[PDB]
Amino acid sequence: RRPPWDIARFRPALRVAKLQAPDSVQRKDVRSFPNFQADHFYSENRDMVFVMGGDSQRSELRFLDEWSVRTSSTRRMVGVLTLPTPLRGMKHFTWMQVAGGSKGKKPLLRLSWHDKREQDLRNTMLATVRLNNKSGDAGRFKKIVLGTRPSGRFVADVRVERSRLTVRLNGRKLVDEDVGYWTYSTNYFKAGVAVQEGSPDARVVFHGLTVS
Ligand SMILES: O=C(O)[C@H]1O[C@@H](O[C@H]2[C@H](O)[C@H](O)[C@H](O[C@H]3[C@H](O)[C@H](O)[C@H](O[C@H]4[C@H](O)[C@H](O)[C@H](O[C@H]5[C@H](O)[C@H](O)[C@H](O)O[C@@H]5C(=O)O)O[C@@H]4C(=O)O)O[C@@H]3C(=O)O)O[C@@H]2C(=O)O)[C@@H](O)[C@@H](O)[C@@H]1O
Repeated sequence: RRPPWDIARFRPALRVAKLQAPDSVQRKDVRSFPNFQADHFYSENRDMVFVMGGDSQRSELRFLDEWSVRTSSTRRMVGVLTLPTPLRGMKHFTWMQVAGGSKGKKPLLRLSWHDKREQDLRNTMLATVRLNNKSGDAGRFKKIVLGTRPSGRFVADVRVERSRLTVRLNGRKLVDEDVGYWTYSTNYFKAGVAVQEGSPDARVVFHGLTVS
């Protein structure tokens, strides 16, 4: 295992993100990558690997650029990645998002993996598009099934511009939504592993990741 920063094709994305993980694992969000590796963030097989367990706990890049949905310049994140079979006890983790930041509060989008959902689906991937930024019973969502977890790599490609949000998975446009009601100006991408519910370690393996 070696520092991810050793793999040059990860450097452009590393230069415009910081790595968030729990307070127990890191004093400060990581901003300097050369030489850095830990159990939660390392490179094996030339890939950049995030590993975290515990509900709410994350090992996730937080991209520093912040924008509104109305933006004329595309914001886009594309990842080539593998979700290895999760361990029994791992229920729900998020491997890409559009975070709503300080004004939005809640994520506009989460791309997540789930042991079980009903919409009876097992081992299934979800895009959740928030219809408002509200908590608990008051929140409204569009939940878009993304299908079964690929057993090997796949490509996820998230875009927003001019109030349109899309997500392509291996080229197929599975999410295509007007997000103009989401007026907040503090959105930004993240990628990695953020565990919603699960005690065992989840691991998310990136073969490439670029933002633009
Ligand atoms: O299945 C279900 O149970 C339901 O899921 C519902 O989606 C929920 C999720 O399950 C998660 O609870 C999700 O949690 C969000 C949380 O609501 C915030 O939006 C949070 O935002 C954190 C940011 O990502 C970022 O880390 C930010 O960093 C600050 C921080 O102060 C930090 O210390 C650092 O130093 O500096 C930064 C910064 O850089 O700005 O903190 C934000 C924070 O509030 O802590 O992100 C989590 C997350 O994991 O994404 O919320 C969603 C949701 O939509 O509410 C929903 O799908 C529902 O249908 C299901 O039934």
